[PDB]
Amino acid sequence: NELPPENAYRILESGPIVLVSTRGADGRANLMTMGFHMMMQHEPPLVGAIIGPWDYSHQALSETGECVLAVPTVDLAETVVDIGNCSGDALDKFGHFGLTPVPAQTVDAPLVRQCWANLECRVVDDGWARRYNLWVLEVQRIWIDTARKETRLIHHQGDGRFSVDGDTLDLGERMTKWR
Amino acid sequence: NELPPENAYRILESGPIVLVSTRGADGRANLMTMGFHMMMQHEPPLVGAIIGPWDYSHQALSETGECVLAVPTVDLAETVVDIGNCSGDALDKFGHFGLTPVPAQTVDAPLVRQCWANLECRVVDDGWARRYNLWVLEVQRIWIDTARKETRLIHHQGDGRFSVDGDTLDLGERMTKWR
Ligand SMILES: Cc1cc2nc3c(=O)[nH]c(=O)nc-3n(C[C@H](O)[C@H](O)[C@H](O)COP(=O)(O)O)c2cc1C
Ligand SMILES: Cc1cc2nc3c(=O)[nH]c(=O)nc-3n(C[C@H](O)[C@H](O)[C@H](O)COP(=O)(O)O)c2cc1C
Ligand code: NA
Ligand code: NA
Repeated sequence: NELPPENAYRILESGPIVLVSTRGADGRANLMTMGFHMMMQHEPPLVGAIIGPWDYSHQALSETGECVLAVPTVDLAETVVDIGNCSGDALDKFGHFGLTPVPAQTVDAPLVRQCWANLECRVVDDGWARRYNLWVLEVQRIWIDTARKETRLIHHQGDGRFSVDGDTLDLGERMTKWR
Repeated sequence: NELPPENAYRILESGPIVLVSTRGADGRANLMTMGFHMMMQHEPPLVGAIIGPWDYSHQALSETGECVLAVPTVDLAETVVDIGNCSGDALDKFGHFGLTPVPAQTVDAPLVRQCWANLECRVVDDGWARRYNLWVLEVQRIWIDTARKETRLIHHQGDGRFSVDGDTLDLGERMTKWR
């Protein structure tokens, strides 16, 4: 199922841990794990992402200007941590971790089938990439696995500790300024 | 209880909704609600924050270069939403909502007694404030209410819907790259 990209805040504002899927100029796919990210703007949908030169993935991001933010659920927690503790420079992470790359619509980086949400992104502003390792991304497309049985997101609290989403609390009726 | 400011990630990486406390040049305290933020750097501890001109609080941020990020818990959810739907141009929100200002150590913006964590911040880089309403903050001090019984954080999913923290996973043993 597809969501309009303006819906990005509804997926990312809450600060889930995410995977960043890339594909190098060489055609090889990779994954890394990212907890330093923000929504920047609702419409157009802009995301701020920290991806530094300590990541092999930084090369593909730099060179190609594309990625997919693949949003995992609680059942993938060990895979997500492990992805964040090894490098794709010499390991096939999709293969190793039993994840399935799926073609994206607007980018050459793959979607991750096992992730509940996949947000196709382009690098729109690299102005602060050198300064802060900050990349401004615009969400192009959003794909949701609406059939998925487990849908709880997890959030990194540092040091490999994660909160698992529990109760949902809907205070929409109080959002009088934001209709 | 005080934490070294380098600990900021352990508070903010998970993407809790936060209150932004300011004090204007005229001496009036205020609060606003913010969901568009991220950690940018562990050490020195840098935070990226979206605070736009639609917020009265933008004036104090510009004019004083100081704030406190006050991190609420689930028991404050309605108040957090309400704070985000009115303006301090014409209201004393601390008084109106029954929150208590406490003097900070390094800034003139107050801490919020009822919030679990309070991170004193200075604006270090306003280079992208006009561009994106983005402010780079450096955490100066961290205070934690270590006695508080309710400590579950809430995460905004947009439109006044929040996830409430559930269980914590501790996968620290797997953080082999990040000791
Ligand atoms: C939970 C967690 C969060 C992470 N957050 C970030 C991040 O925000 N930015 C970043 O550049 N690296 C982050 N990392 C580190 C990268 O995921 C890690 O360096 C990874 O091994 C890079 O893979 P690569 O070399 O294949 O690109 C994180 C790791 C973990 C486990
Ligand atoms: C849950 C929620 C999240 C919000 N996130 C942001 C944000 O990230 N940045 C922002 O500038 N305003 C945000 N707002 C809007 C401000 O909180 C709102 O405009 C507030 O009335 C400003 O108060 P002030 O005029 O006293 O500064 C948010 C509001 C709510 C309720
Ligand atoms: Na292409
Ligand atoms: Na965030």
